[PDB]
Amino acid sequence: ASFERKLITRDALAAMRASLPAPVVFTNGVFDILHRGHVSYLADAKALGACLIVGVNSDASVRMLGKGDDRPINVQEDRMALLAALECVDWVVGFDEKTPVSLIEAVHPDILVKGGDYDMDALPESALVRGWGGRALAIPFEHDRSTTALLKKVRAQS
Amino acid sequence: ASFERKLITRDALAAMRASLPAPVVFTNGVFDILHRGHVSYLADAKALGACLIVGVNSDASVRMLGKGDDRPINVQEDRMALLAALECVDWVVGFDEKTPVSLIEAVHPDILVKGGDYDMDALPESALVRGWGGRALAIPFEHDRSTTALLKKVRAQS
Repeated sequence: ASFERKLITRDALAAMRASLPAPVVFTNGVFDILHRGHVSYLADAKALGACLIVGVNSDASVRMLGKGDDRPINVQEDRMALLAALECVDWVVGFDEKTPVSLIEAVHPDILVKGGDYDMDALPESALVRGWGGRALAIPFEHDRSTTALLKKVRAQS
Repeated sequence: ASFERKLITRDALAAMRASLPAPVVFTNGVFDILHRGHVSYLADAKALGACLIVGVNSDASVRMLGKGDDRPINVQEDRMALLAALECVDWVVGFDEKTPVSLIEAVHPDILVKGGDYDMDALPESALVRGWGGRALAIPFEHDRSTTALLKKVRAQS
């Protein structure tokens, strides 16, 4: 229950914003079932900055899109709790709207990241963040990294 | 990528054992699809000691027991990576034998913990761990309903 210290409300995160370590990194998603691409990317996003905030679609909100799952099999509190259990995540915030734009406006990240192959120029939130001089970028889900090759290289040795 | 520092082989962990913070806590499982009960359980296991090590059954190992489904949805390295990403987990080791008995022999944990109401006296590793002055105990673990589980597996497959 200790990782639950990361679950926070938009209002509380807004009050705390000024005291967060720069650069503040933001990402959002449904995160219905965590897989390795999710955590690999959650870790790299953390590595870009000093602080990582994850926005999580409410159950109603998730119902707003036809892209992914209309109805997530895990309730928003459970999806958020899993994220909070992660070493690389600092803060987990839910949002109800269909897009994370007003959440992002409130949070004011220095860096916005998306996991997957997504044209960042087609995203409203990219424009929002770049609008005040921040950065927006897509981090691929599974890519061959130097840190991976190395650590496992280490594994064979045994 | 940083989290992968936790994936290690039995031999290297055994050599490193003496310098780990005592008491060393051990638990093992398949951990196919993580849910909130898993992470709640792993945090409670961590709170029992100063260091947490997770034994992860190999695909092959999973084929030999009647727990859950005969086959897993995620390969061993993905299941181990998911666990290693958890804040509360310190070391993730994969074993190939039917049970974790030999691994526990090599690791020498000071505390063996299982989730659920399980007669610990019926486990060989309990006697083993108690035999060298360690502890073995069960702590409550919340399982997800079979339906949700079946829906989860399906989702994974998709």
